[PDB]
Amino acid sequence: DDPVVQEIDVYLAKSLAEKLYLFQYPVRPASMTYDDIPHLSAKIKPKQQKVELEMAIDTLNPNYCRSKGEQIALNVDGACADETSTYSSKLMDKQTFCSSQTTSNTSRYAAALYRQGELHLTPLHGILQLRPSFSYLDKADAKHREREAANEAGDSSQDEAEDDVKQITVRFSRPESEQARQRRVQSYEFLQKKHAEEPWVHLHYYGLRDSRSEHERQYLLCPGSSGVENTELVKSPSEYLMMLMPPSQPSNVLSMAQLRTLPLADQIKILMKNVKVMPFANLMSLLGPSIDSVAVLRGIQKVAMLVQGNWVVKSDILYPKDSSSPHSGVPAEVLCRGRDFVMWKFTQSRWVVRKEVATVTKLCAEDVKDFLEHMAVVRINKGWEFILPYDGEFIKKHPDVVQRQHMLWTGIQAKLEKVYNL
Amino acid sequence: TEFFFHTMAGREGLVDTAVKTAETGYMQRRLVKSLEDLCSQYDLTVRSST
Amino acid sequence: PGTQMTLKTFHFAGVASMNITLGVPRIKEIINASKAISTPIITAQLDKDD
Amino acid sequence: ADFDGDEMNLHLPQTEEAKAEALVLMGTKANLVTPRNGEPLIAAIQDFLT
Amino acid sequence: VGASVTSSTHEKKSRTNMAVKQGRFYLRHNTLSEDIPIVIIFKAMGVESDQEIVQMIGTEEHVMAAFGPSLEECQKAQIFTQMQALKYIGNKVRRQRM
Amino acid sequence: QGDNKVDDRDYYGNKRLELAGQLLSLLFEDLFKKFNSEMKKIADQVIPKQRAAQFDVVKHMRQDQITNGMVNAISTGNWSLKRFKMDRQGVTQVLSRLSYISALGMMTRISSQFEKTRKVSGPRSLQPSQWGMLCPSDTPEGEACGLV
DNA sequence: GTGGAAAGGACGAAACACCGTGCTCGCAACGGCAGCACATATACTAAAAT
DNA sequence: ATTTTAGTATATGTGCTGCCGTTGCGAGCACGGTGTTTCGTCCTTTCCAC
RNA sequence: UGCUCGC
Ligand SMILES: Nc1nc2c(ncn2[C@@H]2O[C@H](COP(=O)(O)OP(=O)(O)OP(=O)(O)O)[C@@H](O)[C@H]2O)c(=O)[nH]1
Ligand SMILES: Nc1ncnc2c1ncn2[C@@H]1O[C@H](COP(=O)(O)OP(=O)(O)OP(=O)(O)O)C[C@H]1O
Ligand SMILES: [Mg+2]
Repeated sequence: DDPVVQEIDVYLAKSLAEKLYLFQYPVRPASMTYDDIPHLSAKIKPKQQKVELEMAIDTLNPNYCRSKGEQIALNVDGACADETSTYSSKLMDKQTFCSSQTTSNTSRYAAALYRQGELHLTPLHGILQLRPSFSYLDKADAKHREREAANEAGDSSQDEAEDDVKQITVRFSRPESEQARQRRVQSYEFLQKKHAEEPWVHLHYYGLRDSRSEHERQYLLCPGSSGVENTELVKSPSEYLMMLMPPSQPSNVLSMAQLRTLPLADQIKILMKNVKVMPFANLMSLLGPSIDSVAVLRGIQKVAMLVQGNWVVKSDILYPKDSSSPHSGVPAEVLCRGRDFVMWKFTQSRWVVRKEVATVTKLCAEDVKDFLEHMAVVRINKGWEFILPYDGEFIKKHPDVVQRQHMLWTGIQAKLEKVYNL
Repeated sequence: TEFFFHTMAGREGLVDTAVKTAETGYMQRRLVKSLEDLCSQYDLTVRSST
Repeated sequence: PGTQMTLKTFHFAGVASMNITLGVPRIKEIINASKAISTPIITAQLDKDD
Repeated sequence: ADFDGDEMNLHLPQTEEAKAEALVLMGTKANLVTPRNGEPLIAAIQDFLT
Repeated sequence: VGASVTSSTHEKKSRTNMAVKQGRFYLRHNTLSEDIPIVIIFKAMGVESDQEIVQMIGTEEHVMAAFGPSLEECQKAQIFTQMQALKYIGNKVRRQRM
Repeated sequence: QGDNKVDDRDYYGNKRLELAGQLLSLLFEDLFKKFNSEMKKIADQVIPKQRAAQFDVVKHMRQDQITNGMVNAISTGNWSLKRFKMDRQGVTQVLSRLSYISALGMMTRISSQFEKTRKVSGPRSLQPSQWGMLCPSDTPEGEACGLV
């Protein structure tokens, strides 16, 4: 699936980055538009964007009830007050559309203008949903309340001058508890008052049919060459994945990745502690081909010994100086001596008798069994055999390491003959 | 799957018996408390306590 | 027999439908003499049954 | 009973009249059949039928 | 066949239910004296146009046929703005014992 | 309201398991809130009228409150959280030392919210959702069949 | 090594009412036969128009 | 004076908030019992001075 | 009072 056709370019424009708004009418289908509806004004605020459109609707059309219009006009306003009237005439002529804010940040939204072979993107400063507001009914209810108050006052034809002098009811500015102060701050009335504190800005309306629309429509484009290598947007896929997914911040506890994050010496030590028997090629494969063989060899020479061409972890590594036998409680030095004797017997001969080791080392059956299971398997009619076969390739490749391990085993054999009186 | 279905059937039977025990206990209590008054007289007529 | 009754199912009485309460719930509804019972059944005979 | 750990009670009457009434009315030989339908309950069981 | 939702936060757990007892949906909560129609709550929560409410409920013919009685019951009353619906709800609110 | 696609309560995909950690967290939160309220009350009662000897909480920080609360809640097994209005019973049970298998099986027990007192026979059934999660055969034979 | 006075810590003790402040929840566990409020339907009866 | 409409008057008939039930007998065990919140009497122990 | 059991 190759990109056969339609290799469209993408351009970016910053001319209307702060002046582009998206108005969507959730109650008006796309078929009917407001192009023919003459608009009158638009109130708006720069901060805390909430636009209120004030448009005009016809009356002589058959789809308008003049009687109900007169009724609603008499209900919302007074008889002939006209000082603050929601409608200039005696009919419902103006309609109010109020905007609700969809989201706070609109950086991820963009308007795309498509031309032949190009697509121009322009960021959106804000997105608002315009719905028909019902605000004249609130003023109608307030006027009905004041008319009820007037009717209450008019119970008598002539009202005597009431001695309703306003006694000084200056209330204490009580120190408000922090909880009650937070409740007042989080109250809806406080938020509405804070929103109303910002002054309104009046704007005129220019329809799509206006020449100014087609005049300013060209600002969504940008002057630039067809082929230009962008200086930015050059990060690798790994860097992009790290950007869009930022991080939050037994002895086999550490995993393979946590192992590879550790230095090479720690990796070799942990691997020899976990497996305790492994060839050199397997260690090179596990650590990785990007690591030099000499460094791995130097690291394994400090935590392992050579037995029949294979590598067996040292006794002190498995048993620290403060550890003890989980089965008998003997000190770790005796366990190290016994394991060294077992490894020496394995270097001398491939077959090791469990009873002979138990007699020489004077240890219990479970400790000898644990020592043998770490590096041997049970072969019927033959005793215990080393789990890995004789690896002569590593011996032929590194004779100096073989000689070093041979003299080390000679020293260990001298120590064992001194201790156990072999 | 067959073992799970068999265990489902067994548990259904167990809960059925568990409900049946208490339900029939209450029914037996009511029936005996209502019917304990009748007795066969010597004139071959079954009469109540009154 | 209430304890002996298993409260079985699938006993549609030959019509393979019209789930009717039978068993301990049925005996309870009978002995309670309730005016309104669950799943009432009325059997009507026809003059021309053929 | 099924002899799988069931505990049973054993009462001793303290009156000659009660003892005689128990032996006569509640005698095992005199209650070989249930009053429900007259069927004999005290009969052969497993390892006796086989 | 009604609905129930036990909204539980770190502070309060409130189980609010919705019923169709009379072909129309009533919302029941422990903080309300009487269950109120769902359309009144819709009008109280900001959305006042009935067309938007119907679009939010669904555009299927059977959905509108089922939701018709609720719209009719809402239009029977004079609740058409957010303030009127909030006042109607507050009338159904009882103080937590002074 | 059309096709009877009524959701079932016994579906374990809608079930949640609270371990000892969450219960102990709620209990410690309640006890700490009670301790803070008691300390605030002691402060309000002592500081404004006692003497020029300044009041300090150290002379009134009772250490037996949280200890006694934890001990009682763990021993008696009844948990009464007024801040959450939760009144639970039988949360803690005496570990059965009849055998090793007894304790090992009782350690992995799970009780139901139904808190058996009546014949529900709706959660007592073996739902197919228990596959791989809960043992189908292991259940106490008796009145607690299906809810433990 | 000693003492006369000072504080404080512990154990009775009396006013008030199991929770420091006055708040505050959820859930019904499922039928099922009494009911009591309302509501309201209809007809009987009597006042009014022709 | 008589037929038609208005009221009232009770009865009846469909709800909706109450109270009442939910097998049996057996055997163990753990825990906690009403208390507690502040006031005051008593006793003792130890900050400096001798 | 709670709970685990025994049929
Ligand atoms: N929390 C708790 N309540 C108990 C205990 N024993 C009895 N009760 C309560 O006391 C009621 C039963 O009392 P009984 O068990 O007859 O008391 P009792 O055995 O006669 O008491 P004694 O005469 O001292 O043997 C129950 O309603 C329980 O609420 C117990 O060990 N712990
Ligand atoms: N709640 C109880 N009420 C009355 N009797 C009980 C109760 N629990 C146990 N029993 C006694 O135990 C007996 C129940 O055994 P039953 O149900 O017939 O065999 P079972 O327990 O199913 O054995 P299988 O599972 O068939 O091997 C009958 C009854 O006398
Ligand atoms: Mg048995």
